[PDB]
Amino acid sequence: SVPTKLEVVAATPTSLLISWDAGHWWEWVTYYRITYGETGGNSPVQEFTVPGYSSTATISGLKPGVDYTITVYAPTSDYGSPISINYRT
Amino acid sequence: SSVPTKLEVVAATPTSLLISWDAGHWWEWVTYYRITYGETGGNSPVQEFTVPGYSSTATISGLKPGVDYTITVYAPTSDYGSPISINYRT
Amino acid sequence: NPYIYLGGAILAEVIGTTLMKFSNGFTRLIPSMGTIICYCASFWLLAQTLAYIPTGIAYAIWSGVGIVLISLLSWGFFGQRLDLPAIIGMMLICAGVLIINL
Amino acid sequence: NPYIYLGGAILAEVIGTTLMKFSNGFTRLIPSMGTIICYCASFWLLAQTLAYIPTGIAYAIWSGVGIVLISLLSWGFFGQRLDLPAIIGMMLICAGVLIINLL
Ligand SMILES: C[P+](c1ccccc1)(c1ccccc1)c1ccccc1
Repeated sequence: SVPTKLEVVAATPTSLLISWDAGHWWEWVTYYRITYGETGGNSPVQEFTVPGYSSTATISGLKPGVDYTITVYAPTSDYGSPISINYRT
Repeated sequence: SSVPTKLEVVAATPTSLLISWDAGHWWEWVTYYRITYGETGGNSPVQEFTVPGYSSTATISGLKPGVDYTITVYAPTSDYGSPISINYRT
Repeated sequence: NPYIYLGGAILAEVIGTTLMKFSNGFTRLIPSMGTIICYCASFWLLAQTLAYIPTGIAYAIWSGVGIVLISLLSWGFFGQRLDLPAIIGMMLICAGVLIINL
Repeated sequence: NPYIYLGGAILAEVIGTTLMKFSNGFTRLIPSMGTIICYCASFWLLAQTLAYIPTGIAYAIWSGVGIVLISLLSWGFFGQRLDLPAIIGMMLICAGVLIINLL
C-alpha cells in the first residue's frame, strides 16, 4: 500500500533526486528507508532513512553512467511490499 | 545552601565566553538550567537559552568584543535558590 | 481546580492509549506523534495535579474515570458488548469519585 | 511466570509514580530520569503479559495492587495532603473497576 510511485525527478550524472507518495495523513509512516546500490553487485549497497512526513530524498555521490537500483522500504513489511526502480545516470 | 553555585568563566574570547557552575549534589541537580546574557549597559533585552541539567557548562557565542556583559544562570523554578549572575569584559 | 486537571489528564491518557491502538508499532507518524503529545501532556498534567490531591487518592479517581471514559468511549463509537453486567459498575466508580471529590 | 511480570510492572509503575512526587514538575534530575526509566520497565513487562494473560484480569490486578501499593507508599514517604470524606471511596472506585472489567 505505502510507499507508492517511486520515480526519479532530477538526475545529475552523480546524483538522483527521487520521490514517492508517502500515503495520506492517517497512513503516514514514521520513516522510510532508501537503498541505493550498483545494479550489478560487486560491492554492498548504500542506505539511509528519511522521516515519514517527507516525500522526497536526494541521493548523492554516485558514479556517472552506472545503472543503479533504488529501493524505499516502509518501517515494516506490513504496509506493503517495498517499491524499487532502476535508473541509469 | 542554594543552587547553582560558583559561576566562573573558564575560557574567554572577543566573541565567545565559556562558563561553568557548581550544580550541587546529586539531589540538587535540576533537569534544565536557563541561562541569560545581555549587555551591562542595558539598552537592549536579554538573550536566553536553556541547557540540559546534566551539564554544568555552557558556551555563548556571537558577542561583541571589548564590551562588558552580564551573565545569569537560573534554575527551573526559584525554589532551588537565587540565580547567580556575574560580569566579564571580552 | 485539581479535579479538573486530573480529568484532563484522564482524557489525555485515554486519547493516548486509543491513538496507540490506531497506529501500529509507533510507525503511523500522525497517531504516533498523537500518542507522544498526549502522554507528554498527561505526564505533565498528572505531575502538576499531585501536589494537591494525595497520591493514593488520585490513583483511584484516575483508574476510575479512566476505564469509565475507556469503556464509555468503547461503547461510544467503536465496538460494544464485552462482559457488560450493567452500567452498575460505571455508577459505582462515579460514587467513589464523588465521595472523594470536593 | 507470566503472572509475575504484571506485579513487577505494577510495582514498577508504583515506584515511578512515587518517584514522580519527587520530580518537582520534572524539574529535578534523578527523579525525572527515574520516572522515565520506571515507566519504560512496566510498559515492557505489561507488553510481555498481554501476550499471555488477558487484558481484563491483568489490569484489574493492576488497579487493585497499584491503588494499594502507591497509596500505602504515600503514607510512609508522606502521609496525606488534603484528605476528604472517605478513603473507602477509592476502594469502591476499585470495586466498580473490578465489575466493569471482570464482570
Ligand atoms: C503512570 P501511568 C500513565 C499515565 C499517563 C500516560 C501514560 C501512562 C497510569 C495512569 C493512570 C493510572 C495509573 C497509572 C502507567 C505507566 C506505565 C505503565 C502503566 C501505567
